[PDB]
Amino acid sequence: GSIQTLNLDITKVSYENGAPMVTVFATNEADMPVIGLANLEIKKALQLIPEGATGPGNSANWQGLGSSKSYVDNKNGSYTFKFDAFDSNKVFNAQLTQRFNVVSAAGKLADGTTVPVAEMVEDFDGQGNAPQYTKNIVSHEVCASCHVEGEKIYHQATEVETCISCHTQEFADGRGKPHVAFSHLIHNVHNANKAWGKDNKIPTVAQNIVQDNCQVCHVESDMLTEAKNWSRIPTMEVCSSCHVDIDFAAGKGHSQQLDNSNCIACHNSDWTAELHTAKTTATKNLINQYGIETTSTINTETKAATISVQVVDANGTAVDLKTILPKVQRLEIITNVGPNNATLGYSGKDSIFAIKNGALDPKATINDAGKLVYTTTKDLKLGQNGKDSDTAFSFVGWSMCSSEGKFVDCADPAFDGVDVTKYTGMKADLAFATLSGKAPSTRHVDSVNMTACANCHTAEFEIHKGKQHAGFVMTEQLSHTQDANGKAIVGLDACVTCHTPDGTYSFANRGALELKLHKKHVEDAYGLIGGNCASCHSDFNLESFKKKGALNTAAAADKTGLYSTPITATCTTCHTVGSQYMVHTKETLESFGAVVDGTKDDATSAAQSETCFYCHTPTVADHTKVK
Ligand code: HEC
Ligand code: HEC
Ligand code: HEC
Ligand code: HEC
Ligand code: HEC
Ligand code: HEC
Ligand code: HEC
Ligand code: HEC
Ligand code: HEC
Ligand code: HEC
Ligand SMILES: [Ca+2]
Ligand SMILES: [Ca+2]
Ligand SMILES: [Ca+2]
Ligand SMILES: [Ca+2]
Ligand SMILES: [Ca+2]
Repeated sequence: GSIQTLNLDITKVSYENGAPMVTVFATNEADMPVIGLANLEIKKALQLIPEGATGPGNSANWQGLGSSKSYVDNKNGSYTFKFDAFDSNKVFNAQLTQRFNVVSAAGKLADGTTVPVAEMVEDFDGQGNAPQYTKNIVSHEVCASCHVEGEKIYHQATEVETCISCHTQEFADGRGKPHVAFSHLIHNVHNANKAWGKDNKIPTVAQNIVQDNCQVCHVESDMLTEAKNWSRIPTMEVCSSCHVDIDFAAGKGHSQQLDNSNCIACHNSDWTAELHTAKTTATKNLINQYGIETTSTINTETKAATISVQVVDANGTAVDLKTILPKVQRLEIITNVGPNNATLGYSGKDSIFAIKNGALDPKATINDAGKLVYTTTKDLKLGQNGKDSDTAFSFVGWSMCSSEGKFVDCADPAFDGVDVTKYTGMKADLAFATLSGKAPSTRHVDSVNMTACANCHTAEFEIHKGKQHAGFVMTEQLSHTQDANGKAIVGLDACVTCHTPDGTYSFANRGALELKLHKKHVEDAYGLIGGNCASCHSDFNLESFKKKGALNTAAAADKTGLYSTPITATCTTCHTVGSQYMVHTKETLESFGAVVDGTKDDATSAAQSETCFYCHTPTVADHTKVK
């Protein structure tokens, strides 16, 4: 017995007896009543002191009225709370909006049915009718873009409204700690200008992900009538969470301000909203000014691929590349072979910077039709490794020089790409070609896609922008299939051009794409992801292992490559053999057909000999499932 989702509604609030009597209705994912909840609670009862009541320009705030774990299970899905000690500070005011924060802890019903955590708030007027005014600024869904939904965020609770209901202005005042008011704390813990906590944690990682982008949490919504408060209510308490060097009382770094009465007179909402979003808006506008459309063909006699790139404008209209060439900062073409199991490796891939800082490489030209044309020079080895190897696949990344939201000429031929404020990575593309002339093979893209990456990195993620690459922006330009609803899938299959079964530049980095995203995020994003495979995966494509060969998993002492059979390679990125994270010894893994950090020849010969999926039946919901 398992409940997938526990829904909670406050269906009745009655003050006929003084202390409100509060009824909660609980249903499962099929809208059936849930009877026997043992850990239901009113975590907080609050009422809303309105905007400006504590002083001109001051925020609305939640005043505390108590809590209750005293309830009767009415045996029909409803539960009725009473308060043994309502409003112990005697501040109740029926003219104020009243809020109740209700939580149900994860656990089991008596019959043993598992029940997940549930949290909610609901607002009322002082007689239990609908409220007359609210403080609805954000909703819990924004946090779930980056923090695993249903798991605690730092501590105490899983939904932001529960945090807000405890981390109130009253709470902070009572502790003498302004910074623990939630509207200060929330920005503090994602911004690196000052540390937080007794251990003085500098939020370097949070800063690098959030980048002070107000729109990842402050989102327009008809559901949230105070959503524009992030620009409409400037206060020293909130604005100082990132602006940590101003002393408004002493007038250092800013004119003296003794209260919040005049902030809005100067910091008008238009300005605050615009200035904090200007650069991401400008960059997004530049990215969407141009596109590219790429084709590739194989010469059947020379077996080389010729890649042709058509620049287009925002409407899809052709743009002769000669007209914008002086502003093209880089354009790179990387070609590998065998999209389901790349065959050329990292050293054997074809790659060129066809353009650098306005200059065409001698190996690339612009034809009379205005297209860039380049022909591969490395041995593509087409058709030498089975049918999949009939297909070459080419990844095109490019960037354009830019300053303050405008494209500009690349005036410096030697510009090294380190200063990312001087250029914009643009929409990348992917082109297939076959030696036979038959339709190309393509890699599966049905298990991970860019929408998941964009939840944390935004859709404008300029992947690898810097000294080494132009920056790959991933979009429907390189989509070649749709999901069951007809939405174009933006895959990461182009990344395999470099993230090959042989690894990347070193054999020691688990560079194969099947390994690399796991390695980076289990090492550096575990606080956000943990074992939550759904953070990237809609499914696992276990059938894809039948198209895989050996995967590079280590470097030998002499720096040559060591390889594993592909399921073992994929699981061991997070489950290192010989570590506390892997119960199977090397010997046992070999008894299941695996090769573990052996030669490419041995791992290749044994690549379809692994018996792991006889026992293991992983799903995204539970990847640990075994028979
Ligand atoms: C992606 C753009 C995020 C959004 C949206 C939210 N959070 Fe966040 N948060 C993010 C990162 C990358 C980090 C650093 C993690 C690390 O391991 O260093 C954080 C950190 C926090 C913290 C600090 C404590 C911690 O768990 O590390 C808190 C308290 C926190 N985040 C809360 C939080 C809330 C309530 C959000 C919705 C309003 C929210 N975050 C959104 C990334 C992102
Ligand atoms: C009361 C029922 C709480 C709930 C709900 C939430 N938090 Fe909390 N938090 C609470 C206390 C008593 C404290 C210690 C405050 C102090 O005096 O130092 C905290 C502290 C934090 C912090 C540390 C802030 C800092 O040191 O600057 C963070 C980052 C934090 N809490 C986050 C947080 C989140 C994200 C919550 C909702 C998921 C949340 N808290 C709820 C009490 C309560
Ligand atoms: C998620 C990690 C956030 C980011 C990024 C930014 N804000 Fe935020 N803000 C967030 C929360 C959860 C809250 C509390 C809402 C509540 O109901 O209490 C806030 C609050 C503010 C406020 C206070 C508004 C008020 O009525 O007093 C302001 C002025 C504000 N936030 C501004 C702001 C700006 C300018 C940001 C980008 C630079 C920004 N926030 C980012 C969550 C997050
Ligand atoms: C962290 C999430 C922030 C919060 C909260 C607030 N601001 Fe901010 N501010 C932040 C950044 C990253 C920047 C630089 C933006 C850029 O692209 O250059 C700013 C900048 C300003 C400025 C202009 C700079 C100056 O020297 O004056 C102003 C006037 C400003 N911010 C005001 C402001 C107000 C009024 C805030 C509370 C509503 C506020 N900031 C919060 C980051 C963050
Ligand atoms: C008019 C007399 C103002 C009053 C009243 C308030 N602010 Fe201000 N502020 C004002 C200016 C002209 C600037 C510089 C703008 C620029 O782009 O250079 C600022 C700056 C700030 C900042 C940013 C600080 C920084 O990043 O260096 C913040 C966060 C800020 N101001 C907040 C703020 C608050 C909270 C106010 C009321 C207490 C307030 N300002 C009043 C002009 C004026
Ligand atoms: C939130 C749960 C994330 C998901 C979903 C994705 N990524 Fe991620 N990524 C995340 C964090 C916290 C970090 C560490 C950042 C730091 O400052 O240490 C990363 C790191 C990367 C990087 C490194 C480059 C960088 O800009 O930091 C890359 C190239 C990267 N992530 C790619 C990526 C891909 C392709 C994703 C979809 C499969 C993806 N990320 C999802 C957080 C999260
Ligand atoms: C060759 C031109 C590459 C392309 C195309 C892609 N990546 Fe890459 N990546 C490349 C190298 C040489 C390295 C360093 C060595 C290593 O294997 O770690 C990387 C690294 C990463 C990482 C690790 C974190 C980091 O260094 O940024 C990640 C998460 C990563 N690469 C992801 C990634 C994605 C999602 C790609 C397609 C959009 C992609 N890379 C393409 C070289 C090349
Ligand atoms: C984003 C940071 C990821 C998280 C979190 C997890 N996985 Fe993943 N996985 C990711 C990528 C980019 C790929 C490569 C896709 C490709 O084209 O090669 C994979 C691949 C797998 C596979 C192979 C089968 C497939 O669907 O392609 C497996 C079996 C797999 N991943 C398992 C897995 C598990 C069990 C995770 C939770 C512990 C998990 N992944 C998280 C990206 C990310
Ligand atoms: C990182 C992206 C992982 C990948 C790839 C795989 N697993 Fe995993 N696994 C991961 C975590 C973070 C955890 C939880 C560890 C904890 O104690 O919290 C697990 C756990 C398991 C388990 C259960 C633990 C045990 O001792 O058996 C199993 C059975 C398991 N994982 C299997 C498994 C398989 C078969 C994988 C390849 C298909 C695989 N995991 C990949 C993280 C990651
Ligand atoms: C049945 C005889 C199995 C075979 C065949 C394979 N595995 Fe297994 N595995 C099995 C069990 C009973 C467990 C423990 C489950 C638990 O919840 O305790 C595991 C565990 C793993 C793990 C997690 C290890 C850990 O977290 O310490 C991994 C990563 C794993 N197994 C991988 C794996 C591989 C790669 C296999 C084929 C070579 C394989 N298993 C086969 C049972 C069985
Ligand atoms: Ca209701
Ligand atoms: Ca909820
Ligand atoms: Ca901080
Ligand atoms: Ca295309
Ligand atoms: Ca077999």
